[PDB]
Amino acid sequence: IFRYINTTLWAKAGHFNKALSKGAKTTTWIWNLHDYAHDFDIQQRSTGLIARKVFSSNLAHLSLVFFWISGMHLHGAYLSNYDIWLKDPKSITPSSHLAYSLIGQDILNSYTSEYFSGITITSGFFQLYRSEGIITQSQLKYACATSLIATLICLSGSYLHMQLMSKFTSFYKKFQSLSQDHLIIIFGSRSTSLSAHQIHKMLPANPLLDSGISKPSILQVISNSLSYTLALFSTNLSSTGKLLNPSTRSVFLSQVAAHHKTTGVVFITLGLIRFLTMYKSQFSILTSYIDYHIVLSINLALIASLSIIVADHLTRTPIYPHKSTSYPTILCLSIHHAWLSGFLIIGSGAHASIFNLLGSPTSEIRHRDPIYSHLIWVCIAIGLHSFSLYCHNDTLEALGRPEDIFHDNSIQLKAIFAKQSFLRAELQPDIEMLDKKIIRITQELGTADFIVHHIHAFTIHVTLLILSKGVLYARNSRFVSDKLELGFTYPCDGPGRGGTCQISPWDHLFSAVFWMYNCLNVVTFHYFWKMQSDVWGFVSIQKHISHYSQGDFSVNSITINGWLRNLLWSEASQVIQSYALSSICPYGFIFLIGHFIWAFSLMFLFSGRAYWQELIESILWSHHKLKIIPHIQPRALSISQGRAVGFIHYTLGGIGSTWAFIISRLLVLT
Amino acid sequence: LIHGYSTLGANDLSVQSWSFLLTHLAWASGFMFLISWRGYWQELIDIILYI
Amino acid sequence: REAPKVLAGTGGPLPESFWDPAGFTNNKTDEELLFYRAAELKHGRIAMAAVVGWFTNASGFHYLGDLWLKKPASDNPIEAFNQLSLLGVFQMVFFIGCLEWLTTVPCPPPKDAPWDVIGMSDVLEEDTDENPMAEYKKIQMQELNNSRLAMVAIIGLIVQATTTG
Amino acid sequence: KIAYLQDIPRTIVEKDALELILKNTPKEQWENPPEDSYLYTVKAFAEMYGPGKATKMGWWDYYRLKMDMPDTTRLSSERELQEIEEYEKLMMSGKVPFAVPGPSGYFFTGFVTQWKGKEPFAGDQVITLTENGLFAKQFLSALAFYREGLKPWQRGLEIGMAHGYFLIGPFTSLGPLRNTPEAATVGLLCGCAIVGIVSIGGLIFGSTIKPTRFDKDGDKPGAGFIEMINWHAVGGLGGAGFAHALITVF
Amino acid sequence: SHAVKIYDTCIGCTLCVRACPTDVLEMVPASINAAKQVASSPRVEDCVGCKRCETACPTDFLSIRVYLQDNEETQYSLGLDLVDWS
Amino acid sequence: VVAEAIPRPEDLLDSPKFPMFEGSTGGYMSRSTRERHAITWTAKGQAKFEMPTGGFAIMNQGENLCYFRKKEQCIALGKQLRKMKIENYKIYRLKKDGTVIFMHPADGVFPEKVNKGRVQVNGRPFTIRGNPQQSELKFTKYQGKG
Ligand code: CLA
Ligand code: CLA
Ligand code: CLA
Ligand SMILES: CC1=C(/C=C/C(C)=C/C=C/C(C)=C/C=C/C=C(C)/C=C/C=C(C)/C=C/C2=C(C)CCCC2(C)C)C(C)(C)CCC1
Ligand code: SF4
Repeated sequence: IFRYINTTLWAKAGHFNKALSKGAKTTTWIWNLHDYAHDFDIQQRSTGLIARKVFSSNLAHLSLVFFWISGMHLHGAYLSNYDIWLKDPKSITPSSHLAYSLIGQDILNSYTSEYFSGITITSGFFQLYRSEGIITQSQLKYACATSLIATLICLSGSYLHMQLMSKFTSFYKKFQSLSQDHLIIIFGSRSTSLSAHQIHKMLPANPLLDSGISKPSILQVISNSLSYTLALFSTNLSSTGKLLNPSTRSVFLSQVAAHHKTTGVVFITLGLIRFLTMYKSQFSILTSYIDYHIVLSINLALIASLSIIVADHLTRTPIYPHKSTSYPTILCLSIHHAWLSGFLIIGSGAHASIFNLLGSPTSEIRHRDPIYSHLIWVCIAIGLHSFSLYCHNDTLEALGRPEDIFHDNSIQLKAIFAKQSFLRAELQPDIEMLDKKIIRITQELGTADFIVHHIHAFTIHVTLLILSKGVLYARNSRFVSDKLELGFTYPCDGPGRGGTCQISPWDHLFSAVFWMYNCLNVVTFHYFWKMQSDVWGFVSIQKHISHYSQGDFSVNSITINGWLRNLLWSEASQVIQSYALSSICPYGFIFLIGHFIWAFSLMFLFSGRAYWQELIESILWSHHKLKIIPHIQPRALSISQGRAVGFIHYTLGGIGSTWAFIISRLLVLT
Repeated sequence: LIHGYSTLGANDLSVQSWSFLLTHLAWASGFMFLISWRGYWQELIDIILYI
Repeated sequence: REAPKVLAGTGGPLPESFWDPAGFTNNKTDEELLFYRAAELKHGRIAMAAVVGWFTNASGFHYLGDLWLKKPASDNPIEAFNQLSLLGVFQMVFFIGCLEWLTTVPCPPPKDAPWDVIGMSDVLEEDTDENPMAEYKKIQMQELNNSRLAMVAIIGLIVQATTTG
Repeated sequence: KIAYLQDIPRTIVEKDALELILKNTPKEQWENPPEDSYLYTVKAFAEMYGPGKATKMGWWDYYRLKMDMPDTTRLSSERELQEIEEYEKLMMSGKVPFAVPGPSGYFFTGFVTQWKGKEPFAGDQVITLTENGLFAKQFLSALAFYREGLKPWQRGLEIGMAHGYFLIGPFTSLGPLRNTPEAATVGLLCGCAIVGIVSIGGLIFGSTIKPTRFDKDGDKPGAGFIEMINWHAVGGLGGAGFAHALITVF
Repeated sequence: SHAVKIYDTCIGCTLCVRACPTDVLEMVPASINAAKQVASSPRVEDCVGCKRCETACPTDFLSIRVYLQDNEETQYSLGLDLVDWS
Repeated sequence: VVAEAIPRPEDLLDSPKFPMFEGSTGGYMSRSTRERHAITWTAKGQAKFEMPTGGFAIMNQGENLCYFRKKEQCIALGKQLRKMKIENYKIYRLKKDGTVIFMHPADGVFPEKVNKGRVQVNGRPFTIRGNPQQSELKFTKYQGKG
């Protein structure tokens, strides 16, 4: 069985694809080898190998994630100031990340504690550890050990399943079994397990810390043995979320444990219900969507939506102790999950297109013109409406006519449904604050919030237009009637019919990545400006609030010039003037590098490969002149690869620019 | 330049700031004519013409 | 039954129980029975919207009427009708008058199915044999049974409001 | 009958599960199951293990076999197979089980709208409720542009009255002079200007495209359209003036 | 309409004919190659211009050359579907 | 070769030759186009195929007939049929007046198969580099068309 696991193919690069068997005649062979590496569908051998590869690769990636978790745990146990952060979280910035004293890189470590200098981490791992009752270094040691053991176990399982599974293997196709066991045993039987963990280790510990005994009598009280504290020790009646814990500025962990217990019960009951529930309508979906790419797209869309829900729920539904006051942590936790939501949504669209090209589509593709046409009209309507309210405000403010602009002190567009959406939270008529820092105050939504929400809707709709147009017009179109034979990813069909560049679903993803990036850059900026202007900030003992941006949002965000001046210029002073400043030197440098990479992408985005091919031939003349012949013949990047490289550099550079801009400012202000 | 027109009054640089933003919009608007190529839009125009 | 067969299998507690415990349909002609159904569905369709409108107004959502009266109108829908500005009521009557005119004279429903105000009969099948469709009779039951419930429900709301608050 | 489907031990697969497999699998595939089909594994094992063959297996081999066979719940029942066999029949017959999009999904309305039009290969004749229903057809036909028996000037007058009456509002309110004591004569002038501009556009259209669907027999081509556009301009003036008169008086 | 020209270097592959999506090309008998056949383009009025024929041609430089003429486009050379020019 | 009597698609509603196809919005746009292309073929079994205008279809055991706006769609369907070993398919262009023009297997033999009586149209008797320089033919019959 395992005697066929041989290294003889390690030296034979490109073995998996039969199109690469001719050998590396040109440099295009290298890029094709890298491109087809994970494309198990088109690789050689039967369908059973596809299942084995997919499952074992999933296990290998799971081992990789476990290794990353183990690295974070070891950094927290042996390369961090988590001790002093535990003792005083409101005066110590989290830091489990040092820099070596080479090339003066020592300037990157900054004062986080009197005994520690390092890079302020914004992953929120310290708050997670405190919410996980991790106090001693031994606990982090054993967490790291368990994560390393999990890495080894998952790696070994990925190794084994390449030969345990065979041609007869069918457990992956049993979707009823997968859904039932997943749902019940994981969402139900593991949620209650975490509820048990919290009830037996957090409530014995986190109340002890909040009770002021950071000593906890060392292990005499902290090491469990506290069955005289009661599970609902400090619920204080009320409703979950209406009253926060005054000490840690978060929801009481007893309520979180009850939530996990009840959610596990609900999931178990739903698994029991699924024995007899509503069906026979999603049944066409049931039979037509049993394929790798469709389920991958469905899961990607679902996980991305969950990621955006997490992004919006991690900030002003504070669960973690001492996390609402840690403003850089809140900002990072929102924005990182926002970006992941966007990226995984785009991936869902791509794999929907791939499923359409490999499998057979459903009924909705036959009236695709009305669908992707009313989508076009709605995109045009909300683009010519949302953005232009900004253009109108801008023009009339430049003209000196502020009474004719869309503002609160002018023609005002009230957010009617949001203002009547006091259902969410429904907190008492005041704010909450822990230590000179605002925990959460209700965002008073006005005209600017209305306009920016419509901008969000417009960008979302345009990205969805690109994605659905790629998906629905994958097999064929009025433009080209045999797009199915062209495959999933192709540069074009030729300069004929006026020009057929970028008709493939791959190119539709290529444009959709740009539009998703543009969509949630505005989301990032809206969050980053709104929180600073209207939520975060200092306090005055006379109940007066001094925010970080001093309420710039409601008065400046009504015009594009307001965004340019009060957000991208005034709030970029921290990152731009960050040279020789200990903590924020890398952020200024990375700001510069992000600008460089973003501009560098334009060389690939704007140019075609024929010019570069001719230039490469001109250079190859000089190489052949001096008897330097590369027998792997130099070829310029393929059209699809040029577009991919351009998109990757564009998004990476822009994301790095925002990343530095937000993080350096929040680190300086805090 | 950015302080030209704001929610505090206007200067004689208001035209300069407005043209600054307009030229930024013009510069970014030409990105789609350079990055996005014909076939996508031809399909889009076919859909609009269908409407 | 003969003529009541045109509205057969569409009422009663169970779908195929011609209730009529007053003889209101016997001796009546086919067109009269169809016209009686057209009255029933029209009452029920309005009753369904009436009940929904009652609840979205008795809970505190009377925006057009709070923004027109410049004050939060009373939650009691009967009392909120009085507070609603007379311009609003007259426009409300006119809009329904235009709709009632539109359906009757310019775009009349057929005479065999006088309740097809949207006119699905020209694209509907209603007589095929597929299971994942042709359940149009079932959805006719859900419209009628829900609407009949809404008719007695909205009267209960009005009677109780006008009497026991 | 087929050799390997007879006397198959219950331990390899149960009787009811095997019958469910045979029902789900198309009849032509029983003799030689394809590959990666549960019936293929059933054949590849029932021809090795049975009464006259190897009657025992290693525990791990039997464990792997039990995870290659169906678990009696992942197979469609008779009613589900009927659902598919009839849904596909509807779809191929040119009829669509009518569904309406909802909150990320669609509700089936339990209606069979015949989908393909009179010209089955025509893309724009696929009949929908909003364009080919009785109400939609009679509403479109009764519009001023389509109403039977209307002289071209009558269509123009009606359309113009509608446009002129409506166009006053966006200017007299939220306009540059919305707060001035007049604030409505400005709106009247702007609405009349919009009516005139669109009428000029219609005249351009009638002098360039020259639609001939309103011309009476033996007339200058496009004369009906030009008359309609001129009377649209007149009706726009009238409707704008009437809206302004109502605003000022009331 | 474009201009599709066939040159003497043709070796009778028939690949260009098979790759054409609008039946512009055809095989005619000849005596200038071992295959005794060369391509021809009798119906370039139907040539959309996809240049698949050029992709399929294996001669050192294409024996079939498609010259794009954008100021010449007809309804067939544009692949018009929603609109008729006849 | 004898051209068939392909009637105008607006006058052949409900024909027995039409394959069972789902029908989509991708079909030819009536009310704006009058030039239609028709492809006919004879099959042996009701094998499912894919329409060039979206949606799938099932052939008839006997004659088949389909209408399309563009010749490209007809040729795509012809290649799809020929992959299923279905020869003897003919593609016609229908003029607005109803004139039937026989297009694809023009001489009855597919263009990839050599047939006598054909002549190399648009043939040039030299290598592609043998074309004259554009600069040489200025203001002649071949001003920008060397
Ligand atoms: C800032 C640059 C910019 C701008 C303005 C646009 C604008 C647009 N893109 Mg686009 N795009 C860009 C960059 C840009 N793109 C880049 C860099 C890419 C990367 C490839 C793309 C990729 C892309 C794709 C892939 C798609 C779009 C789409 C759209 C359209 C949808 C939005 C809409 O209709 O709003 C309206 C347009 C506006 C510009 C809003 C403002 C309008 C002004 C302010 C009001 C009117 C002015 C007034 C009348 C003055 C008159 C003119 C004067 C001479 C008198 C729109 C035309 C989508 C589309 O067309 O679908 C509908 C689509 O599919 N874009
Ligand atoms: C669970 C997630 C998941 C999974 C399993 C897959 C799986 C697959 N995808 Mg996919 N995809 C995903 C998410 C996912 N994708 C997302 C989120 C997107 C949106 C961006 C896409 C977009 C996408 C496209 C457009 C295509 C695929 C393709 C494929 C297939 C082959 C991939 C391959 O060989 O690439 C090999 C792997 C690589 C080339 C990785 C190279 C590294 C990337 C490109 C750059 C990342 C830069 C890095 C983040 C920053 C560097 C740090 C810097 C500081 C230096 C395979 C089925 C391809 C296909 O043919 O499908 C059949 C294809 O054309 N996917
Ligand atoms: C506008 C009122 C209205 C009308 C015109 C109809 C009409 C019809 N119903 Mg009907 N129905 C209604 C309301 C109405 N329904 C309500 C509210 C209910 C719920 C109890 C029902 C329950 C019902 C069943 C269960 C069945 C019908 C059936 C029928 C059809 C047979 C004719 C018939 O029963 O008498 C038509 C004439 C009338 C209904 C006269 C209206 C009532 C008179 C005026 C006296 C009622 C006054 C009342 C006592 C006082 C008002 C206040 C009250 C709420 C307390 C016919 C199409 C049968 C059918 O078609 O099945 C195949 C059948 O089986 N109906
Ligand atoms: C919102 C709504 C809607 C819509 C509506 C509409 C669309 C309306 C319109 C309306 C309109 C749009 C109206 C109009 C009217 C008009 C008028 C009423 C006019 C009149 C005029 C006149 C009367 C004139 C006269 C004259 C002339 C003709 C000339 C000379 C002078 C004079 C003045 C004498 C719907 C249903 C969708 C739904 C919901 C609700
Ligand atoms: S592909 Fe080129 S070489 Fe081959 S037959 Fe066609 S024109 Fe001649």
